[PDB]
Amino acid sequence: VQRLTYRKRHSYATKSNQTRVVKTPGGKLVYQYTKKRASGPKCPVTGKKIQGIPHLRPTEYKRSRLSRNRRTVNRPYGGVLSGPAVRERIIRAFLVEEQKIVKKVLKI
Amino acid sequence: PSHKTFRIKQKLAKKQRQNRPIPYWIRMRTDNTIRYNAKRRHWRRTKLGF
Amino acid sequence: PKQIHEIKDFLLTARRKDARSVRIKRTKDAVKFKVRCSRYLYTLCVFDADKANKLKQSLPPGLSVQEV
Amino acid sequence: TKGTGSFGKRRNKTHTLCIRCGRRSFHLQKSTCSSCGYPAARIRKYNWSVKAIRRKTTGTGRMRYMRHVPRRFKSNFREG
Amino acid sequence: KKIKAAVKKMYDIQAKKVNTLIRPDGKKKAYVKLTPDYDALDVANKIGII
Amino acid sequence: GRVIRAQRKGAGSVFKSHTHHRKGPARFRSLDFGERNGYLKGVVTDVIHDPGRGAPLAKVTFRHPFRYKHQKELFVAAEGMYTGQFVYCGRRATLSVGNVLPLRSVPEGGVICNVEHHVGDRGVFARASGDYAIVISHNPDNGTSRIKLPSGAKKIVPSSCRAMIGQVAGGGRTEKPMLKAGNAYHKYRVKRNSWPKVRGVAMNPVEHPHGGGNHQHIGHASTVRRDAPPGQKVGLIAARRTGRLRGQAAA
RNA sequence: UCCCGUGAACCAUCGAGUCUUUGAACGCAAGUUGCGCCCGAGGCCAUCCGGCCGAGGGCACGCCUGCCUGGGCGUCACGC
RNA sequence: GCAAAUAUUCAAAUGAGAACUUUGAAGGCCGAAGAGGAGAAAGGUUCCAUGUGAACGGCACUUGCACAUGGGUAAGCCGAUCCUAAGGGAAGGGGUAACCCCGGCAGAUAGCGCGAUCACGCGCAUCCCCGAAAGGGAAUCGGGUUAAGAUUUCCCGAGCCGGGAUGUGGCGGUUGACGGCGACGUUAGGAAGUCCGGAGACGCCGGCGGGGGCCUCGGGAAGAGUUAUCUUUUCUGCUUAACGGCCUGCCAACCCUGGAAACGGUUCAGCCGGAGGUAGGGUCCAGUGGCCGGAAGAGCACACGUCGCGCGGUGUCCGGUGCGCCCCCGGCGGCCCAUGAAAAUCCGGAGGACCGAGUACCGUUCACGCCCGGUCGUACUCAUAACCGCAUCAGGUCUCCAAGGUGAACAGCCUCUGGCCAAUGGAACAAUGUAGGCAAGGGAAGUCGGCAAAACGGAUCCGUAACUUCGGGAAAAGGAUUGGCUCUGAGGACUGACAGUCGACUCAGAACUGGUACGGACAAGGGGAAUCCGACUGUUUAAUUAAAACAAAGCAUUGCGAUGGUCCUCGCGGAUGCUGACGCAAU
RNA sequence: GAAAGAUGGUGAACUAUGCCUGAGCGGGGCGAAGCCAGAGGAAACUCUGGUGGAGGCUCGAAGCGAUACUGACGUGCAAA
RNA sequence: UACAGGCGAGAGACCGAUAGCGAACAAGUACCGCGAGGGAAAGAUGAAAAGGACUUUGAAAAGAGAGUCAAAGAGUGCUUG
Ligand SMILES: [Mg+2]
Ligand SMILES: [Mg+2]
Ligand SMILES: [Mg+2]
Ligand SMILES: [Mg+2]
Ligand SMILES: [Mg+2]
Ligand SMILES: [Mg+2]
Ligand SMILES: [Mg+2]
Ligand SMILES: [Mg+2]
Ligand SMILES: [Mg+2]
Ligand SMILES: [Mg+2]
Ligand SMILES: [Mg+2]
Ligand SMILES: [Mg+2]
Ligand SMILES: [Mg+2]
Ligand SMILES: [Mg+2]
Ligand SMILES: [Mg+2]
Ligand SMILES: [Mg+2]
Ligand SMILES: [Mg+2]
Ligand SMILES: [Mg+2]
Ligand SMILES: [Mg+2]
Ligand SMILES: [Mg+2]
Ligand SMILES: [Mg+2]
Ligand SMILES: [Mg+2]
Ligand SMILES: [Mg+2]
Ligand SMILES: [Mg+2]
Ligand SMILES: [Mg+2]
Ligand SMILES: [Mg+2]
Ligand SMILES: [Mg+2]
Ligand SMILES: [Mg+2]
Ligand SMILES: [Mg+2]
Ligand SMILES: [Mg+2]
Ligand SMILES: [Mg+2]
Ligand SMILES: [Mg+2]
Ligand SMILES: [Mg+2]
Ligand SMILES: [Mg+2]
Ligand SMILES: [Mg+2]
Ligand SMILES: [Mg+2]
Ligand SMILES: [Mg+2]
Ligand SMILES: [Mg+2]
Ligand SMILES: [Mg+2]
Ligand SMILES: [Mg+2]
Ligand SMILES: [Mg+2]
Ligand SMILES: [Mg+2]
Ligand SMILES: [Mg+2]
Ligand SMILES: [Mg+2]
Ligand SMILES: [Mg+2]
Ligand SMILES: [Mg+2]
Ligand SMILES: [Mg+2]
Ligand SMILES: [Mg+2]
Ligand SMILES: [Mg+2]
Ligand SMILES: [Mg+2]
Ligand SMILES: [Mg+2]
Ligand SMILES: [Mg+2]
Ligand SMILES: [Mg+2]
Ligand SMILES: [Mg+2]
Ligand SMILES: [Mg+2]
Ligand SMILES: [Mg+2]
Ligand SMILES: [Mg+2]
Ligand SMILES: [Mg+2]
Ligand SMILES: [Mg+2]
Ligand SMILES: [Mg+2]
Ligand SMILES: [Mg+2]
Ligand SMILES: [Mg+2]
Ligand SMILES: [Mg+2]
Ligand SMILES: [Mg+2]
Ligand SMILES: [Mg+2]
Ligand SMILES: [Mg+2]
Ligand SMILES: [Mg+2]
Ligand SMILES: [Mg+2]
Repeated sequence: VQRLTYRKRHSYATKSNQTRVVKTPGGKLVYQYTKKRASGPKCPVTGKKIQGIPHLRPTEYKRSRLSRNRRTVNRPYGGVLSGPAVRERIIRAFLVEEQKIVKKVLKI
Repeated sequence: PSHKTFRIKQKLAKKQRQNRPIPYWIRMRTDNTIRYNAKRRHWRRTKLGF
Repeated sequence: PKQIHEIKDFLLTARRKDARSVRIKRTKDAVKFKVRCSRYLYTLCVFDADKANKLKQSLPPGLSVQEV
Repeated sequence: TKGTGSFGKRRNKTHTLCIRCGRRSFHLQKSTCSSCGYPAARIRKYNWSVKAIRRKTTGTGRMRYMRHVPRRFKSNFREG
Repeated sequence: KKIKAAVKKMYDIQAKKVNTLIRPDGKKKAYVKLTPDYDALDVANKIGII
Repeated sequence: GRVIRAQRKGAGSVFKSHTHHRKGPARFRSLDFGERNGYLKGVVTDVIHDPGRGAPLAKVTFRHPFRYKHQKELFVAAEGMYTGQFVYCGRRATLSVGNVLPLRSVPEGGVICNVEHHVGDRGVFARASGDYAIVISHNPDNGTSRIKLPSGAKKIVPSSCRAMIGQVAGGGRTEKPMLKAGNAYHKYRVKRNSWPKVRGVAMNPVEHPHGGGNHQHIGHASTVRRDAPPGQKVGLIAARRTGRLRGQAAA
């Protein structure tokens, strides 16, 4: 059944010391080390996930390592604000500006 | 330990070069009084303290 | 670790600088043409031996061909 | 308990080697040598231990440079 | 780096790769791999090791 | 004898405040031309729990007066404040809960919190949960006002001292029994090392004036004078009276 | 080869030299041969008549004399 | 005196000499929360080969963790190194007879940073260094190789990261690309000061679901074991890494149409809906999921045949199952007078100053191609002999992996992989011991005292008093049952009130049966009536005291509104205080 | 030949307490809020059966400790 | 005028290896303690190594003969003993 062993000299079971059991061509079972999970990007306005972007460990998003279509969403404020938050900001920007005149209409 | 510093590795190396019996010809020199190495060390009997 | 799908572009990529070799692994049911480039090892799997022989000849003389 | 059970728990070094004097007297947390007083510029020595003084005064090492001053004083420090 | 340079000035050869270790007794040892142009055995003969 | 527990606290060592998880100081924003002569509009963004404190904290985001950047302040939340609220600070601000106005702008009887004492000290009074002050009177020939503090005392403070309208949120907290040594333990873990407490009568004479004896008792009056040396001033310091409070003295 | 001479020597003596890493210890540190910056003889190509690897060598603090650069209606003169 | 940790025996080899070395056979043990395989600390050569007179290995030794002579630790990818935590040091200044002591006290604070150079401009805000081989974090996998190094440092193959350059091709100019109603998609798709957001980045508990590894069932081919009798039988193995594409798209989240009561959708639990449900159709997300490439050329197992890291051949399958175990993940729920790091680093956006061609120049986060990757550690033990305890000491010392049976069970007991039989031997079996049993009749008479021992003990059904803070007491007390064998019924899935096929598990019931045995070893409460103290949980005199002592919730008193109270300091100054009466301080 | 007294230094590798950052703790018993269904009721609400999984609750594995034998040992395996 | 340090001398009614400095010697050494610190023991063959070839017993260490020496019974911790 072949008990396993760590392959680094880090010997404690912290979150950084994550292992996966794999069966190699040599008939062996070994540990392999894995990433620790990251939450993905979030919209501050509603807290919800940002769509269209993978959930990776922050250096894994570097320009040299991930293609630009996986890093961006094609809308204003894209990948920073979700779609509904953009729609709300547009209407509020428009309406409040339209309210600025109708208060200035009162200046008589 | 396996993790050591270069400075500790350097001193441990010198301690090894000093655990050797004296050359036989030293015993033949004129007006000689050295009988044996009076400073030999064994890892299980005397610790280096460093 | 990067498979080619067509004889057309495989010829173009076996016709490159730093294409070091071409390996020919005759297998069951198929033949594999692997070209050793700088960054990647490209592979075609050919299914007609007639198209297999046709591919071999177009491999440009000089490009080290191994038969195993 | 104290004694044999408690002596089994020596695993952490209070002192290590000192760069200035070479003795295992550098207190890591306090970051000062208990023997020579490093990193204090002046050297730690007391008159209430004359024996500790004579273990480390001039002449107990090489005197790489001051060995030759007596010879240079005779001949009134001639420069060729 | 300097090991690579010095092996080209002396012995007029090329090192593909140099691996080093500081031996347990204090000296450094360098494993020099020759680029596949030169022949290590012929280099060994021209100085005398084998 | 030896240095007693009350004397050991002034050295700091293990008696310092436990503030690793705290969220920063809670106060007004530095008083400026905007707040002296008009009003500055802020939006509340979060209501957050501050470890070691019963009052919740409100993150208010203002827009900077003369720099192109935000200014992110942190208030002691008044009961009623909510995220998305626009709070207003200044001299011409309306009398609404959560607004910060100077006391010259507050009618007598108003309830106020986080009141300054010197103009610009950014809040010293009525800051614990469910606490408030009341404006009693104005004196316009001095620029000063009289307020009642939570303790009942009546302090004269300038008419420019700022305060937040309402009361500090989180009130009623101390009415709940704790029931457990464990609950007291978690309360003080995030405040300071003052719990539990060993009674001095249960100590030895070497470490406390009350210590020792074949029965646990004090043996001397427990009221000590105001001018007693440190290490001697333990018990009821400079007490004017003792015993159960009845009648007028309970008032 | 050092023996009727530039000439032996674990010789004496001292003027010419060398003097690793440190240490008051000085680029920042130090249970680290860890982490910067600057100059630069020498060599290579040209993405300039510049850039690339350089042998070596600098860069601590306080202070004095001089100097250079600069600040303030502190005191002025002269203007605008 | 050499007595804990179950245990040795037979042949042969070797040798001067064998109970103690070596090989083979047998008998046993650890029994995987191990006497197995690997590390952190600590040690420092104990590692490996060859040899060896003495000493040493509390008997012995041909032997060794001893002695002597040699050999052995290989990295752009593992670490350190970088960042900050609690905290430490610190320049000007303050104190000091001086050694020294003070870091927010605010000083042209150290460093200036960025665009520029062909010079100037802008901005300067809470600011330097150190501090983690378990926190945060650029990048690697599989197969081989030694007497001793490597699982990933060496060899073979295949990749990746960072920096530096530079070229070919491509892409855009409606100056700075297209498609989709949309969620969003396409591996290209201007941007300066300035500003903004996200990841990094976080507690404990509960259950539910998913993936990987393992275990478990049946079938097929290969080899072996048993074979007087049986047994289509029992055993062993039947493999596929990073990395690159394509598919798939969990549970959530999200989009579009539409308009819900006779309310519906839904979980183990919740919960959801005119602030838009059900429905219908899409997007995105995770993956340790599937296919191909890597890659069968590797590895393994067989069977052959040949002198010398030869060579040749056969194969490397098929379903199924889960309140199973390990790791990880998703998404809900609960708890808090407790709300459970920071920074480095990386990504995204707002704005748009300034910029170019179409004999062609301005570009470009695309593809391919070119170069380079420094320093130090790396052997070995990690403990009933390599660490500490004066020792090769029954002590102490932080972790990771974890098979079968019985069973609720990482209990105890037996077994496989792997590891051992190392604890000086021989003879005999007195007293007295020590450790472990059993004892007729009686049953605490013993004794200060039921000390010690015995009795009880699992599970299913039934039944359970006083008293009570109504939550308990309670497993109160008191009863009955329990093996094996042969049956019977119930409880399901999928596929096309049915038919077919499949299916691992639980519970009820009956007859038969035995020398009345059956939780058959193991494991595993004795119970009741009361008095005193302490409410409870918690803690305590390390090595004679575990308590009725301490603490505690609850109750009460005292001081203090900051120019304050309590306290520390030689002084400067500091703690409470990132605080302010629902607070701090003293009882 | 003291018990002491003083001056100046060295220790938190054991232990005490605070703070930071990590790791760990089977299988069972009891069954609180919330929630569903049925039944009773003018109402207020009650009753019955499930569901759910609270708690400085409970038997207990590892870990952590140390009551009793006032067992062994007491020139010990061991200064516990 | 002072002068337990430094260097360079010269002396003595001093000590004679348990004495004299702690140290006549690889002595502030070995060794101990986390540390500040603590801190030993240990001189003499012979005039000259001439330090015992060779034979024999023994696995060896060694023994018995022998050899050197004025002497080994002065035989490498060896004057006396
Ligand atoms: Mg884990
Ligand atoms: Mg995208
Ligand atoms: Mg030891
Ligand atoms: Mg003690
Ligand atoms: Mg410890
Ligand atoms: Mg310490
Ligand atoms: Mg290296
Ligand atoms: Mg406390
Ligand atoms: Mg109290
Ligand atoms: Mg108390
Ligand atoms: Mg007491
Ligand atoms: Mg007193
Ligand atoms: Mg008393
Ligand atoms: Mg008493
Ligand atoms: Mg009295
Ligand atoms: Mg005897
Ligand atoms: Mg005995
Ligand atoms: Mg485990
Ligand atoms: Mg060995
Ligand atoms: Mg022996
Ligand atoms: Mg650092
Ligand atoms: Mg680290
Ligand atoms: Mg780490
Ligand atoms: Mg390689
Ligand atoms: Mg396009
Ligand atoms: Mg964040
Ligand atoms: Mg963390
Ligand atoms: Mg839907
Ligand atoms: Mg995958
Ligand atoms: Mg594949
Ligand atoms: Mg676990
Ligand atoms: Mg939750
Ligand atoms: Mg290694
Ligand atoms: Mg290793
Ligand atoms: Mg082990
Ligand atoms: Mg010791
Ligand atoms: Mg079972
Ligand atoms: Mg078990
Ligand atoms: Mg009887
Ligand atoms: Mg009795
Ligand atoms: Mg009696
Ligand atoms: Mg009697
Ligand atoms: Mg009696
Ligand atoms: Mg008993
Ligand atoms: Mg009872
Ligand atoms: Mg049944
Ligand atoms: Mg009690
Ligand atoms: Mg005791
Ligand atoms: Mg006791
Ligand atoms: Mg008490
Ligand atoms: Mg104060
Ligand atoms: Mg005396
Ligand atoms: Mg006195
Ligand atoms: Mg400690
Ligand atoms: Mg410690
Ligand atoms: Mg901790
Ligand atoms: Mg409990
Ligand atoms: Mg319990
Ligand atoms: Mg006990
Ligand atoms: Mg015990
Ligand atoms: Mg006893
Ligand atoms: Mg005895
Ligand atoms: Mg002497
Ligand atoms: Mg002496
Ligand atoms: Mg004689
Ligand atoms: Mg004699
Ligand atoms: Mg004589
Ligand atoms: Mg004699």
